[PDB]
Amino acid sequence: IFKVGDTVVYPHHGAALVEAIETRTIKGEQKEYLVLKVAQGDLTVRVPAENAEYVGVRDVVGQEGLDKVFQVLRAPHTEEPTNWSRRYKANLEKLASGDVNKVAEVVRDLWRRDQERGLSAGEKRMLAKARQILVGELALAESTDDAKAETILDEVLAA
DNA sequence: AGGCTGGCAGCAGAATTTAACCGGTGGCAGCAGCTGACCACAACCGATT
Repeated sequence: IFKVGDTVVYPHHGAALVEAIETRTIKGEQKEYLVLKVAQGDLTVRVPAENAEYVGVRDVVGQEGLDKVFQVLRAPHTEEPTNWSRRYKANLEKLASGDVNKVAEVVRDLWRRDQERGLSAGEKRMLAKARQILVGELALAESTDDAKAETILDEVLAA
């Protein structure tokens, strides 16, 4: 499926350019690896081509995905558990899934709650992580000028 | 049939992994609103030599 030069999305790290395809040997068989150059912390990720779907690597979403995530990002009736730990584990396991809709849900919930009160060290760190990978995936989805994409996200969040 | 005493050997002391809400209360700290006494410059007196 994957080709050299494709821009795929890794689950917990956001965008990833597939820059080469290695052919390393483990247990005497040439399981080909693909190397991904993510840029969040400048790490090179190597995965087999077989377990790409098992680890859940995923192509970027289309314009139906864009209107779907904007539709879910502008939606009310988002009642949350009042317990701080329950809420934290809930949106952490939403963030770790790798779905654009779930990441947009986490950034809209924490954005409205930060606009309300301003939460915490851990939740501001989580909102920064989630919003930066959502901005990176959006800029990958439309080739649309990083930090101007941030202004786009701020505008569609503030509405 | 057992037992309690002799060297005997070993040991101790002394010297030179992760965080966050929520309630509620006492202390702080600053500031008009009186002060209520303090301070003072100046002027006005009470006999008295």
